[PDB]
Amino acid sequence: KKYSIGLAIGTNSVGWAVITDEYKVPSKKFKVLGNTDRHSIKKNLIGALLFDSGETAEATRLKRTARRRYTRRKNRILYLQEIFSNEMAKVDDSFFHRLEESFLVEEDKKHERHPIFGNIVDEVAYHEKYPTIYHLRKKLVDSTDKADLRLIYLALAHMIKFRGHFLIEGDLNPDNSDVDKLFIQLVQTYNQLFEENPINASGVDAKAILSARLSKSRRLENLIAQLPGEKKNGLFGNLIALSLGLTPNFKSNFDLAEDTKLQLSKDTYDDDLDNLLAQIGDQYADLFLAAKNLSDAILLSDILRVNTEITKAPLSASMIKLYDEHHQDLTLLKALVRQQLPEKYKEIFFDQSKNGYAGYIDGGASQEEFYKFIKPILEKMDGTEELLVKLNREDLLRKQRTFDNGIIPHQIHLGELHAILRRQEDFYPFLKDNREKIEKILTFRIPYYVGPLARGNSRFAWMTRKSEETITPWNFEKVVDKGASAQSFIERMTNFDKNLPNEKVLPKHSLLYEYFTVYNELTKVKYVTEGMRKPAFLSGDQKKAIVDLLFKTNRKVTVKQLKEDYFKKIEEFDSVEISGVEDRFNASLGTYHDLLKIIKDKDFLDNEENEDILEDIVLTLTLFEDREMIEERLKTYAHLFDDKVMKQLKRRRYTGWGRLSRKLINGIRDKQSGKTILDFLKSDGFANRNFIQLIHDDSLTFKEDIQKAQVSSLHEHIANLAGSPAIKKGILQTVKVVDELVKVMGRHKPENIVIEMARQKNSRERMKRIEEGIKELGSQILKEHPVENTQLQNEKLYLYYLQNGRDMYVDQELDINRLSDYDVDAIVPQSFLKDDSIDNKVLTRSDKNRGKSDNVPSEEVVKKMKNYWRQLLNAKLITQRKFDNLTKAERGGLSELDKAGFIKRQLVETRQITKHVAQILDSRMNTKYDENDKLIREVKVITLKSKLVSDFRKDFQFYKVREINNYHHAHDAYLNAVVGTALIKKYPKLESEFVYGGKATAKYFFYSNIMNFFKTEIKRPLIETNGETGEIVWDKGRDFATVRKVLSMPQVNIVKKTEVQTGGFSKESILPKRNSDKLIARKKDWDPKKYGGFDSPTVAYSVLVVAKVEKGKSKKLKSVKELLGITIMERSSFEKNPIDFLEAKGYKEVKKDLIIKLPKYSLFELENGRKRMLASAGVLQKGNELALPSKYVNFLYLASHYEKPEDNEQKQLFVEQHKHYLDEIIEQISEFSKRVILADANLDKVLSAYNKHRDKPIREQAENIIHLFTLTNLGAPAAFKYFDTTIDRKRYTSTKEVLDATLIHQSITGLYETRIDLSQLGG
RNA sequence: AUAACUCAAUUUGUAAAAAAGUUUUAGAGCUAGAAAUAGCAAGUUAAAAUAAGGCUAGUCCGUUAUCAACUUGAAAAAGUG
DNA sequence: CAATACCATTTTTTACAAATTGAGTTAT
DNA sequence: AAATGGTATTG
Repeated sequence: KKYSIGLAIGTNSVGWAVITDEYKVPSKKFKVLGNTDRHSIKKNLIGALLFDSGETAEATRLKRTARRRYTRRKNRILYLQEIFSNEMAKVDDSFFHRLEESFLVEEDKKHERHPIFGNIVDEVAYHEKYPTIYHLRKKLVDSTDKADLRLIYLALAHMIKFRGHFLIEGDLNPDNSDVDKLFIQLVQTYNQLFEENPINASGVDAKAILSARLSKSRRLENLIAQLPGEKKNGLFGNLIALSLGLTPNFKSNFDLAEDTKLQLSKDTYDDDLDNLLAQIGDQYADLFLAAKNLSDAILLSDILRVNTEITKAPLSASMIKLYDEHHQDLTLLKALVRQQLPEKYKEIFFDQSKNGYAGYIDGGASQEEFYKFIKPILEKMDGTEELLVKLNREDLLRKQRTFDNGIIPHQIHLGELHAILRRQEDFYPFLKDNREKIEKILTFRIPYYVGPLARGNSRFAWMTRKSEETITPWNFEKVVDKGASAQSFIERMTNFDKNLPNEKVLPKHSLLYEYFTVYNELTKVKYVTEGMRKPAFLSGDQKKAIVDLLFKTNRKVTVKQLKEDYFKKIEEFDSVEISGVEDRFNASLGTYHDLLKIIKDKDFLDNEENEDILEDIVLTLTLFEDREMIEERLKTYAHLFDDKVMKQLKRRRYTGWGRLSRKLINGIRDKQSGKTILDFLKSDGFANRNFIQLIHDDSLTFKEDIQKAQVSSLHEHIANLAGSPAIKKGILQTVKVVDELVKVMGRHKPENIVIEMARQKNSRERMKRIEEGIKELGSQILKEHPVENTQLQNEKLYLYYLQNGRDMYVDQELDINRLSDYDVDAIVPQSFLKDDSIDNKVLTRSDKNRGKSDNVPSEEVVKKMKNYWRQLLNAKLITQRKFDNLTKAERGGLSELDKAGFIKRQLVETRQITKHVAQILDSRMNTKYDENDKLIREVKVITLKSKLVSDFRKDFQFYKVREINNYHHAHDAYLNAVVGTALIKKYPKLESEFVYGGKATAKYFFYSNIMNFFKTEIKRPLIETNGETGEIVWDKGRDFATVRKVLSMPQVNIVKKTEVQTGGFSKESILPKRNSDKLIARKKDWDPKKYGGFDSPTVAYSVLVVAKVEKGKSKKLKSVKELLGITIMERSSFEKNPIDFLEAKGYKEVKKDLIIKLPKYSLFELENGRKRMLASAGVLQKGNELALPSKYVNFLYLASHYEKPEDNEQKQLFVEQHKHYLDEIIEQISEFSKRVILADANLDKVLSAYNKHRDKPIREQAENIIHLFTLTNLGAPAAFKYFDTTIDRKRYTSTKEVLDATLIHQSITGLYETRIDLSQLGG
């Protein structure tokens, strides 16, 4: 009867195995359904499910969000055309019709092909008069002359259409009138205070140097160069840093506590300056007044590059300069190339294919790809003197529309938009009467806290309407309830009190929430002086004066402060030792301080009779981020407060939510005492009970009242876990294999389920962290050893850069060409912890400079190096986590208790996800209750870490070569079943730690050697028993034997999950027109032979048609049987009317009741047990698994790594003994590949390659056999090298063979099969 | 194994915005030549599209999750060896 | 037909909630 | 960011 289940949960596989008492995996006979002459079959009960990874929702979200951007922009232009409609009709009554149809070829147009003026003469004139839209924008803001309404419309729409960013708050004037003189206010203002060291400002080029071709950061160097006697990381260089945008550590300058860096563009600034002027005197905020005064003019000096005075359109103006420069520079290049390099000319100005000018303009070639091409050419030429300097500044042959217009803020565009409207309203009454409407089209933007402006049909939407009626930029305030919405943007995402679940958690920053937080910490602090028997609790009256005096005076109260400023100065205990708070209090009344600073009244804060209000001010400050919406919900408390203080309060924003409600903390009462949880926290006699205590104390009513308030699908339940969708698929799927396994085993539940789980992109992150770290350190190491951002994947190199080219342990400089000669020491060593992240890795010359292997780095090191570790800590070149580990010896080091914990954790799974799995399964298997009404545990769910079985394999030579076939997942699921059951059969003490439901040295010893009852020598006999019960746990002579024979089994149930494909319709590339029945219409009317489209759709699923097709002039019907791929785009109509779809496709008399859905991976058996999986309507995949014998597996293992004590003779010799296992392994690929692969050319190439490399080492030949298994791997064909010969993939490019094959429909285990012969369907 | 707090790092989900890219058209190409073709002149800008589309008609929705077969269900999901 | 080869939309900002891992304090 | 099905070209 009795059996167990093993599972191995991955992202692309669940391995499963069924085992019985003797660790044997049984075999059974299962029915075989459908129409073959096979009615049944034998199956070993070991297998795996394979699947393509499930995916994150992000891609889908990003496309959705852009979709909405598109439909909104379209409506901006529509809002504008509607305003223009009635007056544009009088000037030219088809203008908007022939913008709408500009894209159509001349023969699909209703109107004249010339869009603006609807005739050629006037259109040619327009373009030579205004080469760029920028020429026209400028003209229309500067000229006073009445303008063509069409030329007005075009300037407004292009400002409204490409309208720049919403990242600066509020209004904006261009003042670059005095970058010369705004700077020269700063130097007399600083030269008034620092009269000792007066900066020699002759104002030599303040205008130029800040605001030059090259960067901001660089240009500071170039000003402090033309000022003599001045550190650039010094007070005048610090002010100028800020004036640009860079942040300086500013600490040095004034002798202060912490690194103090501002950016004058952050909103954080207003307040942050005053944090510093509180130190140095409000008598030097005129050094940060003359700072903004130049910071204004310089903000925009990278875009705008025209002295504004001479234009109100400095953006369009600059653009015109880029053009004019582009014209003058090009005409020069065209002279030079023709006097100096005539041969090349053609290539550079005609041949698009190459990245010359033609390639830049009419080819597909980047501003960058261009520059690269012609740097070679420009300098093999004595004329490019001033023209090559332009290339390096990136100022050469610039377009106006480019990657770097990212920076233009919407206010700039609004500047010119507003200007034009001021001009032409003087002549167009409707522009006067709609100036504000039109501007609101450019300006309005739905708030992130409002989301889609839906009406009952967006599962994304939360917005409320004060009124049903259409929302427009102009009626949004009056129709959207912005507060209701601003609130539910948050409330729909925030927790309910897990204890009182109809209650919403308080703001993290609520005054009440912070009170609860200290009293909980403070209630379990205890103290001692001499003359006291025991240490006592703090009392009620004691906690109050500590709260009243220290907590409401300092943000942080340090333990020093509690000792000195309390026990000495009130309690008169000159020496007091205290337990429960270790350096400073975790808890703090941060909100009491932030408020009393701004509100300025302790008598109001401390007054209990106005609590509800203060709780509604912090709720208003936490919910909302829109300083305006705050003000509106804060205005009702304007009687109670000073006007100067709403100024402060409105800005006092807060962020974060608690885990507990007001009702719990301070509403709900103990029946007896009538006292709230916070009441007990404030005073609880001599018991001083915690939060967690009061909640579990049967003498109190909290325990049962929480029991009262507590309340009550699978598919749903799994998708609500916190893990990667990729793991959440493996999760669901395993539950489904376990449900099927329980059925094959006759509804009988298992004795046990043993689960276990596994553990350019990160090349930009690293270089971005490397730059910012050194840029912060001010190190010249990237000047001295420049690096792309793709070699920093070499962990030795990356660590070298993350350590500023220094040894992490000794304070030597690290030679960057001797990383070969150097070591990567784990901080917490490998012995204790399996972390391979950079958080535990450290590059040193030798690893022995940490000191002793058997602990954290020496105290020696920790005190010598610490200073430099914090340099890297501030730099973000290490984490607080890394830094804490590195230093641990100074806080005692790795305690024998820590060490045990680290070897226990090598064996017991912590991961919260794997626990949920174990729980899901436990709660799913164990559903019955006994007479007394307690849950009967039929099934035991045992959680193992991978390391156990990985060891076990390495320890009794059950080696896995992952690349041989998909069997290893099933193998691990078996080994997890046996090692699982065997471990709790020997040690029922360990069900505590694996089943769901001097002290350190011993524990440590036990765990280190736990798995020894499998070994014979460390002494121990063949037969192993439980001491107490005397069960059998391992017939060591006979039981490994059964493991061998299970792993040697060739018939393992592999199943690839068949999957209807979903996602994007096709490749996204909008291809040019060609005559080709592959191009796909981007819109109904856009015939792609004229307009281009898409070429490369995804088949959602293939379908088997048996029908007839017309043939010849005659239309004489002929019978067809083939696959038609149904495209993702086609699918919904195919499904709507299966016939009318296929009939419209060509097919006739389509036999409706023979159509078969064949999603991707649908499996087919041909001849010789050769099988193929569908990849598409036209492409097959390798369907067979190659079942290499055990003996060859292990030989390939040991061979591949000869880099492996006295056992390395016996293991290393086996290899040289069985050199002829190679020929025998090659022959076994050949028999296989000849029978099922059918790649005649590729087998010939591997055969030759092999025979050609036979005089090479046994190691080098095993590394490369291990490559050949790609030839034979289940799945899509793929390339691989045998040594230096590549064998490109032999693909399956027709599905015709499967139409007469056997379709095999598999259950999820693959044990239940329906088999269809397609030879019996085709008429 | 669990709770609250503190700090750091991570991952998941949502909303609002921006800049390019690509596509067709418009920006009279000239001269010599029967033509092939040659010489030359030009180039930087715009419009419109950006999943086909869909009804629920919103400034909404349209790429995630879920899916052997048979029987039963709109479905979810149950039954079946 | 087979062998062969080339191709795949990209970047950027702001606002927010949750869970999880792991170094601490207090506990059931 | 591969990997692998769409696509075209060619032998």
